[PDB]
Amino acid sequence: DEKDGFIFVNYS
Amino acid sequence: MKFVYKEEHPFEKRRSEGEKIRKKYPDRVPVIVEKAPKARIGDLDKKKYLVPSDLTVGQFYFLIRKRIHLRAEDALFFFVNNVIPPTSATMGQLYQEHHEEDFFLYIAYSDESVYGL
Repeated sequence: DEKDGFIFVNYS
Repeated sequence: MKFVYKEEHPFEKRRSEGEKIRKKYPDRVPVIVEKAPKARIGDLDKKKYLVPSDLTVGQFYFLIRKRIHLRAEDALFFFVNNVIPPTSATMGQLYQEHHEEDFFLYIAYSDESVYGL
């Protein structure tokens, strides 16, 4: 989910 | 429209980061999302988001709404450059048209249909 300091936003 | 992230991260460091992240996760788009001044609604956990290019603005409303746990009756609006992007654009299109020279797209949200009341 949260890698490289970004929330990896999924369709969900 | 002031952004905290811009205020506290130097441009050229925002630019190296944005370049890396485009190159590293290309099918997603890097987005800074911050609450509009004087928005009366919930503040967001984090502000850096890597969003699928083919997500609609519409669909992104639902995701952000759910992240701040809005009340049903609460409104949510987005602002890129003081202007609302239409629900019917993709985040990828919004990114193409509206990303800055640091390779980020910047979006402010509010409960008012005007930045920033």
